[PDB]
Amino acid sequence: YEESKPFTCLDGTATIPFDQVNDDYCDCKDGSDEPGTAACPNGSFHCTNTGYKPLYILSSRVNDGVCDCCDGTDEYNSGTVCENTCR
Amino acid sequence: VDRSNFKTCDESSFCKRQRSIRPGLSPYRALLDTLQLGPDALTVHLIHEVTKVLLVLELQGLQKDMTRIRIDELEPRRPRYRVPDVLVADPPTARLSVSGRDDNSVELTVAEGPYKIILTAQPFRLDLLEDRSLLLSVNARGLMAFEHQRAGAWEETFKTHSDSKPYGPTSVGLDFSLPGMEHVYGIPEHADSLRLKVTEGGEPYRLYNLDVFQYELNNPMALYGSVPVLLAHSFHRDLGIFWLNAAETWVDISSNTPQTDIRWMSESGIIDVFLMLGPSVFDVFRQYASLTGTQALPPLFSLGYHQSRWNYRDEADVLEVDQGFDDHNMPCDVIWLDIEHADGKRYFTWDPTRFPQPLNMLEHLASKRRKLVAIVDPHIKVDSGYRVHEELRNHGLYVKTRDGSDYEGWCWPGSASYPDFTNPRMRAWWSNMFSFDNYEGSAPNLYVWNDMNEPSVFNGPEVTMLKDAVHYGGWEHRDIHNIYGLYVHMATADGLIQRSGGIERPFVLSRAFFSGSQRFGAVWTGDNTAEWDHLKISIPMCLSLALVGLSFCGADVGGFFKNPEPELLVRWYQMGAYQPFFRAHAHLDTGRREPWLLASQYQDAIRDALFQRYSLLPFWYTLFYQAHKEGFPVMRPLWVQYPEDMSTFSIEDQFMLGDALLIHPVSDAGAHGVQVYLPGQEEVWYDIQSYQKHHGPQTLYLPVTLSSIPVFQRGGTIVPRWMRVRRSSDCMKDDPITLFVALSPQGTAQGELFLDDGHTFNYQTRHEFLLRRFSFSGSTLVSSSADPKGHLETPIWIERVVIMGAGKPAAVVLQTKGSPESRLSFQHDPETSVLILRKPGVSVASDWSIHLR
Ligand SMILES: N[C@H]1C[C@](O)(CO)[C@@H](O)[C@H](O)[C@H]1O
Ligand SMILES: [Ca+2]
Ligand SMILES: [Ca+2]
Repeated sequence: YEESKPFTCLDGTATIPFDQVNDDYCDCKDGSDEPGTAACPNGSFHCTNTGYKPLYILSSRVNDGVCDCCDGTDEYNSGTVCENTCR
Repeated sequence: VDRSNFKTCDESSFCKRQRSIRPGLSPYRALLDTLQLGPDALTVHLIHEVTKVLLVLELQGLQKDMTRIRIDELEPRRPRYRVPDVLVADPPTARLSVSGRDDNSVELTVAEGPYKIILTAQPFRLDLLEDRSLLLSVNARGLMAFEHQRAGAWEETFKTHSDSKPYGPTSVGLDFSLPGMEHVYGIPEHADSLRLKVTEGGEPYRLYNLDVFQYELNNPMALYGSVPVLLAHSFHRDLGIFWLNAAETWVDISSNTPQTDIRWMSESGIIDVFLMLGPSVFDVFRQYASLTGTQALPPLFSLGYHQSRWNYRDEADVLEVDQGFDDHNMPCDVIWLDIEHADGKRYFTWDPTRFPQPLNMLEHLASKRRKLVAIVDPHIKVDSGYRVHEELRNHGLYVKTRDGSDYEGWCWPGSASYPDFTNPRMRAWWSNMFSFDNYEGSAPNLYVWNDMNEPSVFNGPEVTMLKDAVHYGGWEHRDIHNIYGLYVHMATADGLIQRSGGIERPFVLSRAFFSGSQRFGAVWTGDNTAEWDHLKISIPMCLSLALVGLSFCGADVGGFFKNPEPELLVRWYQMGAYQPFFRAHAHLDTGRREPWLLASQYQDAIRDALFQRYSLLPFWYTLFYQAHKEGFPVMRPLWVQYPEDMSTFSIEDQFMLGDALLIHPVSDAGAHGVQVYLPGQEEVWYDIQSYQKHHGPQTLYLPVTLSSIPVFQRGGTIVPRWMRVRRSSDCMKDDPITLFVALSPQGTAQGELFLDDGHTFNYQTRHEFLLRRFSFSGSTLVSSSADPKGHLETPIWIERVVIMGAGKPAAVVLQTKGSPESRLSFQHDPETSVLILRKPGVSVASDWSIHLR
């Protein structure tokens, strides 16, 4: 048997274990370890927006109860259900 | 300001009569044969030696170490006014006992001691003691005055205004002596220093709710609100005087082994005064709160940032302001609509061109999880097409003149009438008017601003209502003036509650106020000016309101009048960020000053101030919960935390939030630094930006830049924060908490945290809330319940702990019920002695402990 590797922040800086990616705690000073959560103050969340142009939003707007992406994927656990409106 | 519009004491005939009586031998005498010790009170007749008028003294000892003194005519021609609806309950009395007697003296004991009251018969005098320590004297300088109702003392004129005064001179007055007291505080509202000045060489402080256009600083003119409560502080004791009178009142303060004398003079009503005997100032807080109630728990959103001006012009403007906050990464909870949103200043309406679809506007704001505030003033345009005016006329709910016609004055919509808010029928009508069917276009995220409720009357004497206007029950306006605004505030707050079926907590801002206004929402200091000295005076003005129970206080950020220079606006945002009510507002003729309209360096410093305020919302919320339950002020003078440090007795360029944070905002243009007094023997303070520790007592010189807000955390405290700043407080209220632990020199710290749903009464009707205690001692941080009754379903968890003043541990261990023992990673900066514990991950509702090995 053979195992697996860790994650390094895109700003060099530090390298964290792979279970600390998207674990809802900010570990990289550039926010790069939490692309899918609201944990980092300087992170970004990527709206694929498959039916329109893609968009980046602030990490603070992930699961804030407000629909920021037209595809609605920034709200996945907030109690706000966002409809797809990229049309 | 135009001073000639407002009476001096010499121009107030009852103030002139009363103030001409100078300290000397009082002609009043107690008739000890009439003494009657009753179930609740001691009643004894008083006699004026010359005029033979007979008065009744009602003297009561009260639970919680208070005394109540009431004096009224024995056989009056007509009943005098006694202030209703201010006291939350009939105060529980304590039994009085005659424990000593003379031929000129009776000594009374409250219950079984140690408080005693000595009644001297000739001349009339009262002394209050703890055991044999003299606390307070009443009528010691013989200034008691009680003008009995007889069959400029009568018909009187000021400028062009006539007061028919059909009952003639009826004023009442009384003096109080405070041995050992050199510092007194309170009786807002005045644009003056926190420590009240002696009035001997000038005017007395005036308590009369008045609309003072472009009011000026450092003077005793009456402003919009009146709280007749004075606090006296010394190294040894704290006392409070509560003069329960709703009529125009003047207050003289004189010095004299050190002793301060206080004299109250009111135009009508009875003498009704509460003596709150401490001994600590927090005892005085508790004593006053038991009388007039506590600060209403604000809905969480109302502690965020409010963006306002006169006026946002239409729905598109409101939505553009909303979007500008998000486009510029600035949090904001509420956008305000001033008087131009209505149809020609007909309140409860909407301008059909500029606000044609208010429900849609409110829906767009709700989708951003923001709120709106609409102004509703108590003057009603005289207009037969205006349904509100028609119903109030047809039901006889307006204030009336002596000839029985409805009073008509001038205000924003021109000729206007004034509902009689002292009439409970009017308040019930007003409250029902806020239902979603009556107030068409309103929605659950619309709240209310009551302005001009002194009431302001543009063509009236001193810009208010005629003295001889007639209210419910036949009382004159001179009798009720200072609680008119309170009633508007009360009836509006009740309307927001009832429109929700009794579920939603209200938010109402009011300009005029009285004792008890803390129960109904927020107040602010009115129309200030965009100048550096008005920035400075917001601290002592709100501090004076905090000491008398009104914790939800603020001043217009940036100044109402004129255009602030960018550096002043930045400093005002930093100042306002650490004051309870945090609203930017501006006059019709000012330039637009939404915070993203400035150059980037000023924007960044304002954004940083907004981020700090939002991160501290769990802290502000808990302080307001403590205010709501105990009656303790949120914003505090330094002498409240350090009653024995005499060098703090006058400080007003610094304040504290609770017991944990000391604030010294920069309040001078071009400042290179500030001088920060850090008090407390063996006390340490942490610079919350640099984590640098400082020992008290000292005056620290702190260099500052544009973005500096000098804030220090006290050792021995724990401050909770939401480090994930979002666009509004609704977005944040389920986010994880970070705990900031400031270690005392003994390695200890404590703090509380209140949580609920953020906006309903479920905390009180269903006990749906959490009150946590966090305590650190040894090397162990422990979370326990501070109120077991409180249970709440919430996803909030502890994501981080920051400990200031700690060494590097060898290991960090977490234990919580229901979980295995867990190990936490950590970071330690040896230069600053700051320990960061990574992701504890524990629910905020769970008991847990973290141990540093
Ligand atoms: N002067 C009053 C009236 C006002 O000018 C418009 O209603 C408002 O903007 C002020 O804040 C208030 O104090
Ligand atoms: Ca992480
Ligand atoms: Ca979102």
